[PDB]
Amino acid sequence: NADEWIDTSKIMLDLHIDNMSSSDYIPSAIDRTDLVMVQSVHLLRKTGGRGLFAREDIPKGTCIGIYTGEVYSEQEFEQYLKEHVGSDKSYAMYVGGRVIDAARKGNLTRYINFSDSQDNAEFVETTLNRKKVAKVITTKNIKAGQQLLINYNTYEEQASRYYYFLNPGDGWLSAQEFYQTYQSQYRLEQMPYNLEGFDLKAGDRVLMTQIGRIILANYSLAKEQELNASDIDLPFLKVGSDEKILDFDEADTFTPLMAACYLGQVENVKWLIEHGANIDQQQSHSGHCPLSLTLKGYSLAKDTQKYIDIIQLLIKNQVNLLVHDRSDKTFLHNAALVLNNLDFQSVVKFLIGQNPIDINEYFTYIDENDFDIVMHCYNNKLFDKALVLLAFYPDYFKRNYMSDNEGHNQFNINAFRKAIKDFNSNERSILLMQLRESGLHLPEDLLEQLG
Ligand SMILES: Nc1ncnc2c1ncn2[C@@H]1O[C@H](CSCC[C@H](N)C(=O)O)[C@@H](O)[C@H]1O
Ligand SMILES: [K+]
Repeated sequence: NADEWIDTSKIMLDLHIDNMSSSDYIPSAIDRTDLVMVQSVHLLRKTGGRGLFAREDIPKGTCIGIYTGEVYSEQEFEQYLKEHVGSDKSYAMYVGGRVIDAARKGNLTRYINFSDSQDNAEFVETTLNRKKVAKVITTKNIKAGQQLLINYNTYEEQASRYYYFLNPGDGWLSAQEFYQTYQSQYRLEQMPYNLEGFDLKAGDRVLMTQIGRIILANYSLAKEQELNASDIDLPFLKVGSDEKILDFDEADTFTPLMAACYLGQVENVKWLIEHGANIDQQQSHSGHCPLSLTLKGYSLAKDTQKYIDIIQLLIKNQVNLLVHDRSDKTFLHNAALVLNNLDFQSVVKFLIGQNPIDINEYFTYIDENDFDIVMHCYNNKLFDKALVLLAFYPDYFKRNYMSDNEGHNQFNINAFRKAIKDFNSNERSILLMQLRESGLHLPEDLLEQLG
């Protein structure tokens, strides 16, 4: 037997996997156990969650391994779920008409946690002994010690409503251990003003870096010499009433860039971005990021222009506009709600000017009500912003209602009808006027189906 030459006990000892029997670890020949390691994810400690981390720098496009597991046909797997109380699909990979369930048996790939806006790796179909399987390939350069994150390419309402928003920087250390490790970069300070956008009142104790203190004082980073860009994304660490640090799962931290965005410090935002701040960083519980926090600051401000400028900076630096809150609203969703008509138009114009490859990507994300951004505008009666979106992307109806996928087309017709179900005669005639506008070239039959 050839498996007698495979020592999975040593594989797991080398990877730091401590919650699998050796007879349940299923290696593949392309597994790069030299490049990765399994560790606890401190954020997930209350469920003993683990993750897969880079043991060294990994170049973009490197193969990590094969998603191994127990093999079922689709029918067999449904029968399994039906017969095994408490089993679920958390580890089930649907590929090639088969199901590869890594819930009980598998390899290192079973430890990669989820993100759809900060994934640095992806599942891709490959061939193995003439059958289709899933392999993991990095989609960005990974720095040693960062967690690998991957999009599961499925919808799970429980996921959007209960998962944490994981970052590549979320590791095995607690907030206490992180502070101890980098103590010389932190100083304890008292908040001198309220800051509801991060749930801080005047007088709260917070551990801050020099960069963070500069942001909170409203000083300019560019005027400072001897700034240590290493801790640019090291977080503000809140300190509890018992004078102990709040752990990562007890309170969201934030970065200097998050704060600069919320506060509208345009030049500081530019400086932070140019010095490598993760413009896609997300707070663990809330999901708030530079984009959402800029929108928040805009909602609470007399000077809205600096926030529009910050959104412009972010978009110029390839910020991920497909990030979404817990209701699966993307940035365009929520910006439709927060920005006035002129500013919403200006931001869509910025995005236009970045010349996105697939504009339709922005129009295929649906929120918890199954509304894409156009349906969303209409359901909130933002006729002007709906027209702005239609002018941005005239092909919207063509590509999402008259595609070659009749299932998708009908789902979208039904979702559009749902979005407008509460219109009165006046709103319906305004909508029909917009839709009959020459530029969309909507066929009469689709118009019938829409109203
Ligand atoms: N972003 C996230 N926040 C919280 N839990 C997550 C998560 N991403 C993945 N998970 C957990 O991990 C499961 C996928 S298997 C991923 C490995 C798992 N964390 C483990 O230690 O075995 C999900 O069903 C969910 O329970
Ligand atoms: K403010």
